[PDB]
Amino acid sequence: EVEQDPGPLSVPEGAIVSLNCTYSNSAFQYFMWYRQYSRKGPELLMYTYSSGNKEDGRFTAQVDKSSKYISLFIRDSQPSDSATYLCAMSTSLPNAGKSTFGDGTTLTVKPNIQNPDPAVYQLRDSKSSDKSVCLFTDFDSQTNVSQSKDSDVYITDKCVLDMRSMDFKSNSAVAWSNKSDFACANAFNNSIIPEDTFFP
Amino acid sequence: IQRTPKIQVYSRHPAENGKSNFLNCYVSGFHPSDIEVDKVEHSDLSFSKDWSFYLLYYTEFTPTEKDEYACRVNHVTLSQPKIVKW
Amino acid sequence: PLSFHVIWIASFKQNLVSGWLSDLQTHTWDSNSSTIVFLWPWSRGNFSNEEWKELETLFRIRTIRSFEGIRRYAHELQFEYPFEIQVTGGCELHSGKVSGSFLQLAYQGSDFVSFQNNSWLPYPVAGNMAKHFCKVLNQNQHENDITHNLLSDTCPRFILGLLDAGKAHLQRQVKPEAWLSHGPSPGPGHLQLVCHVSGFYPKPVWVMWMRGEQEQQGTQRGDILPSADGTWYLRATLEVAAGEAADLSCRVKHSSLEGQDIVLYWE
Amino acid sequence: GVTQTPKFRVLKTGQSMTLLCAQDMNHEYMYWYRQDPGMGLRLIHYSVGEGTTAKGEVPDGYNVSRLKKQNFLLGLESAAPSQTSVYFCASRYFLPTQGMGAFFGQGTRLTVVEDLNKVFPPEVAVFEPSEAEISHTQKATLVCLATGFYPDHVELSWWVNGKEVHSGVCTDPQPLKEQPALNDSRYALSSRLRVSATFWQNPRNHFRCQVQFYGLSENDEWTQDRAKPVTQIVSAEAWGRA
Ligand SMILES: *[C@@H]1O[C@H](CO[C@@H]2O[C@@H](C)[C@@H](O)[C@@H](O)[C@@H]2O)[C@@H](O[C@@H]2O[C@H](CO)[C@@H](O)[C@H](O)[C@H]2NC(C)=O)[C@H](O)[C@H]1NC(C)=O
Ligand SMILES: CCCCCCCC/C=C\CCCCCCCC(=O)O
Repeated sequence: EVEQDPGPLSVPEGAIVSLNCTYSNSAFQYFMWYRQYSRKGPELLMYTYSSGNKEDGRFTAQVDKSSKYISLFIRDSQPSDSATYLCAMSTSLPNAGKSTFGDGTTLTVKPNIQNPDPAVYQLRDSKSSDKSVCLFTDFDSQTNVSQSKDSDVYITDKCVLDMRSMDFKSNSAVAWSNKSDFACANAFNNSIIPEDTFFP
Repeated sequence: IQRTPKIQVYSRHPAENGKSNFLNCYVSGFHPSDIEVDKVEHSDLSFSKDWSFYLLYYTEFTPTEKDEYACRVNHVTLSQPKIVKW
Repeated sequence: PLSFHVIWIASFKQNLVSGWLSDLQTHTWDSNSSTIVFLWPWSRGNFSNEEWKELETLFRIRTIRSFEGIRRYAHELQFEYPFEIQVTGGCELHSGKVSGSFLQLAYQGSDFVSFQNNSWLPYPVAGNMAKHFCKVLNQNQHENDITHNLLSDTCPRFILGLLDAGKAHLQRQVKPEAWLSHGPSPGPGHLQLVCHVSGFYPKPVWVMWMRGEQEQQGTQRGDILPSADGTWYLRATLEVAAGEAADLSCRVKHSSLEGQDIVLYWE
Repeated sequence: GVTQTPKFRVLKTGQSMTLLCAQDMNHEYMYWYRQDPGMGLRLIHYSVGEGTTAKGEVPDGYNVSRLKKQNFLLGLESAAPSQTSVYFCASRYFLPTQGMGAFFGQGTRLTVVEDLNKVFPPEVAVFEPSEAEISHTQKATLVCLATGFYPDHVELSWWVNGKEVHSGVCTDPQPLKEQPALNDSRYALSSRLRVSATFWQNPRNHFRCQVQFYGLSENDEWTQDRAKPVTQIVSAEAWGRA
């Protein structure tokens, strides 16, 4: 069996991240770390044979056979590192080519917002000017969006977009409802939003 | 350098006339393994710690009083086939 | 001690592969169909069909890579035709316990390279082509990781199984047969007394010429000789003056006698 | 490398299906895994070479076929809701030389439902930048909203002046349940595209939000009033405003 820290992990950009698996079977000798991005397949990230460390760039894979403890370290974590990390292990040959997978750890690396400017905007449907959406955008990474306690009001998680050409990142969340009383001012009331959030 | 086969002929049981027996031939100590030896079966080709090869040859027979078979061997070190009796 | 090895004999272009438990062969490789041949039912031991196929497969590829990967480098290496490469690999047991493992390659009947730790090491004797041969092998380490796994984890698990599997074959006791004879005359007035111990198993044995209790030095032990039934044969000789002879006897000690030794008096 | 077909599929309970994995990498070993959200990979079946196959950790309800070296087929004998999962094919050499590790397909998202009437295509609407945002940040955010679709099988992309775009884009990694109180709840998904305010205020510029939906095949039987919820693209568009 392979027990892996369930997470999830949310770290700030620049942080050292430590990912770990524990196993019970001493026959394990081959140790694989896979990285899996959202809605895509596992990709081999690091592989090590038996006890020891292997350093590849910002990554160090580490295997401690006597403690039955393996670790993936990521230095200077970039937002691009946000993914699921799965560890896998094979026993000594003949091993049937088989490997056992930990259930993965999902890592989110919060990007540093250089110049924050939290605000909540209203957006109107390009077709029927009646439908309406609320956009909370340009807040800091330490800011957290909360789910709506109103089940007729939907609110999405924060998401990071990258205007690559302008060296610019931005957090944002969307809130919407086709309930009539709904208005942008009260959309994110269940969220601890900044005091200086711009409300037009 | 090369090594010359050591040849040892002998029998499985004490040789009594008219009793079924076995005739072994132990060819050892030679190198390289290109070697020929004299319906007979032999053993797979193995080698000792000093890297020299060895083989065993055998045949069921009956040791008579007018017969005395032999072990003929030729090697890349031998200028002439060496014949050993019993 | 107890040692299972797999040997390779390369000739230049035939190729031979066998697997031996000490002096006793237990595995044969079929040239034609690429298949491990069990010579005993318990030739297979702990492993299972699943695994065996997996290993057999691993042996096919690796041998090929090593074989073609020589006339590929035969010229670069000094190696001039004709020549023979010998490889022995395996592990041993010292009284029921894993007493280490080995893997040694030989060029022309003299040591060439050894596998130590996690890589290949030249024998200092074999000179500066041996040192080059390692530089080649050690170039890909993943190759060395696999070699290492087989020597230090596969093989030990295996031999233990085997041992247990054929405990009915080995561990068995076959009582020896003992008789006396003249040898070639060592000179006038003298004799060679010859003690014969044949068909005994296991291999360790004790044979000595005796004057009562007076263990006669000069007793001369011969080669332990094999037969196809796995038993052993052994001659112990003594040169004496003719008169000295009748006083003498032959004592044979073997595990199967359980304390009751064989004693043969010259008269 | 390693390819899987199909990429999405919907099944009525009891129906059958074959998944096909192919690799042109000359690999001896091939594998079928399933992965349930949050969890890792569990091996269903695997094959060590042409013509032979073996059971993994969770083989029940599935069968496999290693027809050539290249192909490894996975078959669902009789679909059950429990088999709703993502399936990954993998291959690797027998005795690799540059270390262990396997290559993976991009996955097959399969959903098993009790009724085909539970399938819906998305509705798509594009929402135009706030005048406030533009005047305050000198930037302009568009938002796309795909709503009321089931199952969770969509692919969303932005198209500006007829070219697909990636910079300035952010789509939700997972969809919301419109009615979390249901198991067969329909889904909602959102996405942002941010561009400079001067690029939005141009009436020559065309912004289109596209959602690829994967639903029923033509072979699936359909007896309901509403249009057959087949695989389709639903788009929404907007032009620049000065
Ligand atoms: C086959 O056997 C090896 C060793 O054989 C066993 O050794 C004893 C544990 C005993 O049970 C004997 O009957 C067997 O012959 C096994 O290696 C050991 O495995 C056990 C559990 O299987 C484990 O606790 C030990 O630590 C292992 N020790 C080793 C590796 O030396 C092994 O399990 C078997 N493996 C195969 C597939 O051959
Ligand atoms: C043909 C008999 C197969 C032997 C069965 C047991 C397998 C494990 C035993 C030890 C194997 C050690 C040999 C190492 C192989 C190295 C390959 C090579 O370089 O030639």
